[PDB]
Amino acid sequence: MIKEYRTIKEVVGPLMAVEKVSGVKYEELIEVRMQNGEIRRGQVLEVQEDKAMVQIFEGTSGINLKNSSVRFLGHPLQLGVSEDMIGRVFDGLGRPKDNGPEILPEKYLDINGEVINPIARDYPDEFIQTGISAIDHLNTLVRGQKLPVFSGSGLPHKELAAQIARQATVLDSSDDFAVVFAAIGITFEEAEFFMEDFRQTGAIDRSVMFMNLANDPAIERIATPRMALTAAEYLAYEKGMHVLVIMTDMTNYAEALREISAARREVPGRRGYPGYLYTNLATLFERAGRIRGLKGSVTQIPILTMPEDDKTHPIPDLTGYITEGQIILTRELYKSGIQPPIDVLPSLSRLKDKGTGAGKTREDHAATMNQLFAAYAQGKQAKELAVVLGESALSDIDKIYAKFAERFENEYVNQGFYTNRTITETLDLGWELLAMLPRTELKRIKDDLLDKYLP
Amino acid sequence: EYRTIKEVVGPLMAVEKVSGVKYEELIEVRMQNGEIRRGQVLEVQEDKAMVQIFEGTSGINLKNSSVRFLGHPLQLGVSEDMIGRVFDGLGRPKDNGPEILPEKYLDINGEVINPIARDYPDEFIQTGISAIDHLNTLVRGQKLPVFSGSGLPHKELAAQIARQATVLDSSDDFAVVFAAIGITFEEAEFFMEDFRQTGAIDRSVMFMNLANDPAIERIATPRMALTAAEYLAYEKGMHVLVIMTDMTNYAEALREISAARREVPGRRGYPGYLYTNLATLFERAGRIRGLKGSVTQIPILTMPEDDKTHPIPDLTGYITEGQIILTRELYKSGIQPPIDVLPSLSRLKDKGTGAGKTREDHAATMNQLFAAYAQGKQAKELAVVLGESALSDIDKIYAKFAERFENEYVNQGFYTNRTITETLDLGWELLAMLPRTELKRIKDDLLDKYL
Amino acid sequence: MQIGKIIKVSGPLVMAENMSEASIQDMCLVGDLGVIGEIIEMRQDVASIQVYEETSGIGPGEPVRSTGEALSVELGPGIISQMFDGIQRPLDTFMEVTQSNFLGRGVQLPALDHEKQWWFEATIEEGTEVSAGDIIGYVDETKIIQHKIMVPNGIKGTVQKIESGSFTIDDPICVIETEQGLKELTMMQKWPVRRGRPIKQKLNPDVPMITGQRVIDTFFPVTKGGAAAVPGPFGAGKTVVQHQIAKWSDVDLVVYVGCGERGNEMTDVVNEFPELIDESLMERTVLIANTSNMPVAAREASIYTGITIAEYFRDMGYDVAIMADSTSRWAEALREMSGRLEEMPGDEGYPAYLGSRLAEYYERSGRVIALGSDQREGSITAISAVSPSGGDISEPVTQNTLRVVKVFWGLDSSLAQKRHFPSINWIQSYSLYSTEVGRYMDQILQQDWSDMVTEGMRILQEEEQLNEIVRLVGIDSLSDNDRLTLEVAKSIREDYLQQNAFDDVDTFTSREKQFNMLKVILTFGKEARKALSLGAYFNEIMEGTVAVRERISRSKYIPEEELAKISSINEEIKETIQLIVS
Amino acid sequence: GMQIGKIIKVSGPLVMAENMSEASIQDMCLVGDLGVIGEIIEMRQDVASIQVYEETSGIGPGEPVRSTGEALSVELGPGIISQMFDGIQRPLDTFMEVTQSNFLGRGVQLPALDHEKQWWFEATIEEGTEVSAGDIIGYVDETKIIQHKIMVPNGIKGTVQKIESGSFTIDDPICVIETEQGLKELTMMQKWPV
Ligand SMILES: Nc1ncnc2c1ncn2[C@@H]1O[C@H](COP(=O)(O)OP(=O)(O)NP(=O)(O)O)[C@@H](O)[C@H]1O
Ligand SMILES: [Mg+2]
Repeated sequence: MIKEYRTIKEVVGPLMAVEKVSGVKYEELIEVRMQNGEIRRGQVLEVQEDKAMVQIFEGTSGINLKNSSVRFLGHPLQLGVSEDMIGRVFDGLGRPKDNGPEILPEKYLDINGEVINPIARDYPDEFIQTGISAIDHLNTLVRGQKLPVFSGSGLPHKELAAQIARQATVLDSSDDFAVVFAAIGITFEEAEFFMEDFRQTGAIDRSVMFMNLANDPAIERIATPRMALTAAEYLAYEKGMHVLVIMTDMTNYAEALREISAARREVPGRRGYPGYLYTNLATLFERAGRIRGLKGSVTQIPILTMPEDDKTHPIPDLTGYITEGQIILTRELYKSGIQPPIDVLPSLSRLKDKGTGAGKTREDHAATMNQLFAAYAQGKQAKELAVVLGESALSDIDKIYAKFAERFENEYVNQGFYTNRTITETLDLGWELLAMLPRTELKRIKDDLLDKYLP
Repeated sequence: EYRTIKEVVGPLMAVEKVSGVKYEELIEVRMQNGEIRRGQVLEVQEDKAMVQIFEGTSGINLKNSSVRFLGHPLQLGVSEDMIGRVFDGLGRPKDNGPEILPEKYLDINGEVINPIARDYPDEFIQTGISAIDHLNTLVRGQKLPVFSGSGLPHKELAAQIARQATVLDSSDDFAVVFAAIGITFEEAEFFMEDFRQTGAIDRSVMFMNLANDPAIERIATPRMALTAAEYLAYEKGMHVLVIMTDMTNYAEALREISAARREVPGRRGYPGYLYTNLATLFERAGRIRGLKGSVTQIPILTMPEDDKTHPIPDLTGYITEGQIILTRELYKSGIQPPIDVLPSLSRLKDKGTGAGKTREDHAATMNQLFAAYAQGKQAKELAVVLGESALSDIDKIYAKFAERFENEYVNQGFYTNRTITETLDLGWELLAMLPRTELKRIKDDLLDKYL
Repeated sequence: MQIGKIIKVSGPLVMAENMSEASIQDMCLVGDLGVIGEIIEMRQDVASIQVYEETSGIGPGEPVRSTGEALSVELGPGIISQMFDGIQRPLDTFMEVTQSNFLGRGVQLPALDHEKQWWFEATIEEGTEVSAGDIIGYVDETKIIQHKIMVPNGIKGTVQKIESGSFTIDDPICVIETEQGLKELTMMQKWPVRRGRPIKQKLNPDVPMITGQRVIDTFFPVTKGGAAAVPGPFGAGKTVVQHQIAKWSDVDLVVYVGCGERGNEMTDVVNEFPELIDESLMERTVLIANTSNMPVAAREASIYTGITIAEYFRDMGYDVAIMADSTSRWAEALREMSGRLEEMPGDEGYPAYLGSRLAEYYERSGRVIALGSDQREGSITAISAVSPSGGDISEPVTQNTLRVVKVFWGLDSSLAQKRHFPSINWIQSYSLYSTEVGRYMDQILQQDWSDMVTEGMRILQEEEQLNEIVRLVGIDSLSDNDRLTLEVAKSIREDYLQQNAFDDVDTFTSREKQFNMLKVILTFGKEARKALSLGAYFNEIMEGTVAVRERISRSKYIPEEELAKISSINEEIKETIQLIVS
Repeated sequence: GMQIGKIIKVSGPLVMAENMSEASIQDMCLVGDLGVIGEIIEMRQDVASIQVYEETSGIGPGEPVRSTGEALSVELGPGIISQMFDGIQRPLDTFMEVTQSNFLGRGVQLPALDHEKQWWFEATIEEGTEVSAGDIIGYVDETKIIQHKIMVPNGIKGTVQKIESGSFTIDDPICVIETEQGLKELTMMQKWPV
């Protein structure tokens, strides 16, 4: 027996209030039976005395309060998980979307998951070669990391994402990546782009997809990444796969939280965002990494568009305080024809040290990486002055640094979306750029290393 | 002993079925274990009062506790025996010396002085700091604040002023009333050791409020200290100098109580009534006609993020008679005290200077040094933009002047007490770098007398 | 004996009726699963409880038991070298008892090992009058830290019976004749995390900590018993700064509190620290971990359990450094509860008492005389991270912290992007300990260090002055004196300020090495300055000093065993430049 | 005229009093036993919300609120000239004399003008003359410079029945007028809201 009550008191926006109930628990999953027989899922946000306040994922459009009922199903929202999910397309709530069969869940998992004991974690240090110099060398990705892409509308984050899923691999191994794709409020054309590329490369047959699109209810999106991460954590730690998780666009996720936050009339934070935005986001992004003694992994590449291209906006700000770096795309580099248009200066990877070097990439990884940044930051400042005050307003050597920043952008960072460079090709190209400069400038590299590698 | 505690919300407490209770009236909590905690009424209603406990609220069992309404607010027991003694902001002793035999107990709010009763500040006060004494003179009965910042040495400056403050050719001595509002132990110990070390304590009364002391005590501190000062000044006839740091910590506590009562902030997050509150404090200073003594105030405040637009420095600036401003630009080049003369101002300097009070040449030199320093800084800029060569030889001198003026005149060190005469002499020495042709704001009468 | 009834559940905030027997701040077991909570409000018989665990699946009608006690820590042997969660549950033991890699709920677990045998050495004689803080004896907890058993606060009397032996932390090891009657003591005492442990006297911290990080030790030093903040935007290097101090500083003991941060960061420390030396590094280290996705309210609990553990070791006469990383999450946890309680916020949404909360924490840190006849000295140095939204430090958490600390290491995102590390803004940062530390350093090195440092900052400050005017017209038209100035500032920034944590050699610099590098840099500016005044040209000097300036630049890389290879640059400077004038 | 109510809440500058139905919005009032200045901002049934402009410290519920009967006003008459006032027209000189104190003591209430003083009022208008607001019925040489003309106050239309020169205080009847509401007495002073 399930608990059903025919006492809806209030339907306001996405929120429903049910009264005269008992046995209801915080976070319990609910189904609204509408007067016409339609079924809509929901979640208990608040439970007090004989009342419960629930959020409806599917909206509250067309409900008659008097004639509808609410079922309280006796548990939190769960995903029915199975290795048979592999190769299937689901909607935002985990229901089949592709006309295919089943599935008979091996088990049900609560989509909130559980926190990985920090004693139980393996520290992530296996270099993934994406084939993109601006990542592998300067903002290195390692298996088990969360490394987001900060972007902006009109920018090719989806092109970059697909490139990475397409070429990513660890070295000295034939391991592949299972991909969990979560679409959150994105358009058909965007979702179809990933679909088209996954079919072309055959990665479709090792992927699980959770699809909430721009026409799907917004509140559903609060559930969507959690379905996807529950699927990924299951695949990795319970079925031992290496999992790549790509969720886009996270900005839509945070917009949904605000909608509920506003509808509940909670105390607002910045811009109407709730005080728990940081915490909520961390309960997604910290579901990545590796566990001692288990052979799988979860590598997360969340994507967001920064509102107004403003990285100080709460979404990118807090997201940046949670994840392990970020790859930033800029409108300036994009218009200049640089692909991918990664702006390396504000980009970062926090897990690059233990994942690079002798026995992982090459012993000159970190020195050249640091050197390149120094020369690029300075060269970029010199290049811009020269655009304003003329080349004549530049020093003899700053003229060189400026030409360096042109070559760095045009040759090194700009490789194209179908170009897969080995780390060895990338490190070697790095040197060819550094050789543009006088030996005295290269303070970030020790004499031992210069003698050996510099032409 | 009402046994009627209805609610505890954080450090706030709701007390029921009480009568005759007043706003800001002191309370006692008798807990179930017998522990006593003190509090104050923050709000009072027909049937209930809201109180705040100072020690906070942890471990109190509501139904087994009782509250007593003391029947009075915070009051200061004044005596002439408080000189050379250290208290907390509530006026209890912190020095481990004998107990105070109070003449009487006074309310700490004070009163508005009828304007026609005020006397114009007459006397020069020798702080011993050239940057103040010469260019921004402090006069008996003035309210001259110091505007500082985080990581800026107002600590040292405050201690120096308190050691060196003196009136000239008076044998009459300054009582110094010192208030610390929400400052760290480390800062408070520095002040206490300094006063002890130099014997400055023998003239002083200290009210030492710490950062981990309750907010209510922190709001009480300045009022305790000003009541004591007004007692010494207008009852004992003493000349009192009141130094209060940090005033930003006091505004911080005001916010805390403001929220407790669910009041919506005015400008920049602070109570609407901040101006009344700050005005009320700072105007308790001056001379009164027909009364021997005087109170002089130097409130010290830190401007958050160095923002002079900030409500605290901005509202304070309207109330007080000028301001002395410290800057990190100066501090980082090692200028001690890092006082910027250009944005600093004393509004009553003229009343304290010239023949009979300092020396006849005071004003003229101040005006000249002020201009020559302005010109020097401009000359410095010119040097950068147009280069060594575009500089007039007269221009190079101004450059060197501004450099010496920061390095030798303004930079006297936190332990150097300069007489007004040394300051004046050093100014002349510095002005002597220029040609007579350039010292346009000094009468030739004075040029011939002092070089 | 009284059982509450949940009437409301909403996130980490639960309300239970029939609680009239309980007290504010009492710990509670909440619901059918008995999750750990705290009463924070009482309206009549109704407790508002904040839960230190997850509340999904809990609802009205379930029981509440109050334990009658406040959040406490267990202090005794078995504490060092362990990773605890926010409410002091040992994370290694949790994994083995619960048989999981994931974190469960409502599971009660003693902080320390109560079955472990320690050898207790009694060092007191029977019939000695004792009180709070007196060391009756000690256990060798690690090869380097000796765990001193002290008479708990509250107990005054005469040692009746004591002897050495093998015991658990439960066994009575001493009996004391008290006025209330005989009391027996174990090796463990309980302390409420929200009370500061009492002391005899607070002292002024006058001894500089060695961080080995050049920018800190030179320009913005922290003393032992001082309090510093590192406010910075994300990715600026707050975490890495704190790892460096945990690794290299000359404190006795390190308590690292990860408050609302990355899980990986904590696993980095447990794994890397045993492999390091200072004798293993983990053997002087305590770890509280409450990650970003663990329960919000446990963030506060962690800050408090850490400082309390720190104070406990302070009383023993040790020097303790406590890193809180980051205090913003703690404040943000307070912001979450405040919002859930529907309180009237202070600025930016934080509760109005935010400042007072911070001041309580920092005022607990500091150099002291601990209780007891021995009158031991112990220090607590607080190093805190602050994480202002968008890197804007007008925000309340940074602003309120700056008012109670004496060191500010402000990190700059612009310095991080060009990979200048540590990314400390030399213009904006300060240390109130700067003047006292200069004195201590002058005495130790037997050189004029104070003066070097003043000139260093003076040059950096001039660089700033210049760069303002320069960024619009400069360089082409600059005077030679000023061109030189920009070069000395550039040498400081690149040759001295910039230091990489991950380089084998550059990860740490001794004072002897810091002094030698800075001398070499200033000697250049001095000797070059004197040459310009003799008639030489900037261009002449620079072109003629290329080789020597490379040596200065690479001196950060010289091994500690070879400092002569640095101090010998000073002779080459003087000879080279003396030569160019002729 | 004066209206007395009872304080039911004290919260910082905010005071609430009940039984104020005879009071009006924007009225000035004296708050508490002490009598510090306040203004009625709001009214709900019989409950007035009052902004208090002096320290409310030590005021509690049960204490009176005395309503002035009017909004902020000035006394206008002989005795105004050469005086120094504050913003609400408190007479600074008189404060010193009556009070024998150097402070504007809180709760201390003093009329702006001297109501005890003698003035020679020279009548210049004749009996039986029709009058309206603004007409000069006489004057007083108030100072060595200025002549204070006594005008028929706003709201009065009529005929002058009785008027005589002589020495009066600013509170004495100096003229009788036949209005539509029967006879009315004029004095040398008028009140106006600021
Ligand atoms: N001193 C240093 N030496 C070398 N690399 C550094 C240093 N400081 C920071 N970095 C690099 O910058 C990254 C970010 O440093 P980190 O301490 O994690 O920033 P943070 O300010 O703590 N970010 P958050 O925790 O989001 O506020 C590190 O992974 C390093 O790659
Ligand atoms: Mg960090």
